Amino acid sequence: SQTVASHVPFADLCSTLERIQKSKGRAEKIRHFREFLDSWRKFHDALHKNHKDVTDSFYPAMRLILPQLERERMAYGIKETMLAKLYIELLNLPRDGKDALKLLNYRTPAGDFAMIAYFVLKPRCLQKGSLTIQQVNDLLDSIASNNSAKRKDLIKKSLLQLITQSSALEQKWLIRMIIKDLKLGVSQQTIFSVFHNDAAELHNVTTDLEKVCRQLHD
Repeated sequence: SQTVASHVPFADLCSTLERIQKSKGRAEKIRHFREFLDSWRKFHDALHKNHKDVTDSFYPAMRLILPQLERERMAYGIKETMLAKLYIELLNLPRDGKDALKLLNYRTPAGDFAMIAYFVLKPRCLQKGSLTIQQVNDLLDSIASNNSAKRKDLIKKSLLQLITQSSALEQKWLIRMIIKDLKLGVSQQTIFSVFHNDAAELHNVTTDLEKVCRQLHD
């Protein structure tokens, strides 16, 4: 294809986020996030060596890592109650049953909704993962668009297209990307710091003495 995100599976990002949040202390979280950046540039290089000059923009992933900074999309219009209904009827859950009961309780304490839905969604599985980062971004684009058109029908439709092709883990992190709080235990400007420091460290500014002369002279 034409972008790196079209080839990176959403399961890679969800994996990185899962071990980031599971990691204690910042060293490990930064280390996993950096593992994801290195995997990203690795995909870029593989695509180049298969004669696919793609862009290496990290924005398709950064918009999912920092959803509260999402600004090209509009509001999804998805509240936690909506997803509660969606998952009750999707898995044919009995109303007033144990799992649905847990789903309707709106405890806002890091035991958020996404962990509840993931707890119910771990026993009953799904065909692992099949979507890439770009396809997830396209479906979220569609949810924000349908919401901008005041079309809850199509919001539930696109959301179901996301859910039926995402593993339980992928849905756990998808919910957090919709609600716009990932609970990673790492700060936004820490992610920005590692993102800039990575590129800066790996850049190796090759000394160019003539260039340097023209620089200090002006």
